[PDB]
Amino acid sequence: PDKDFIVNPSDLVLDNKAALRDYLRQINEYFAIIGRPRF
Repeated sequence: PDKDFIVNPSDLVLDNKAALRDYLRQINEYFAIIGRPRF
């Protein structure tokens, strides 16, 4: 077993919730343009 998280952990860790996490990874790269959180 070389890899660790090749978007297919034999379905033994969070069935449906892959992209949902990416949404959080891009959430910041979505508001940074329209107006990154800052005052």
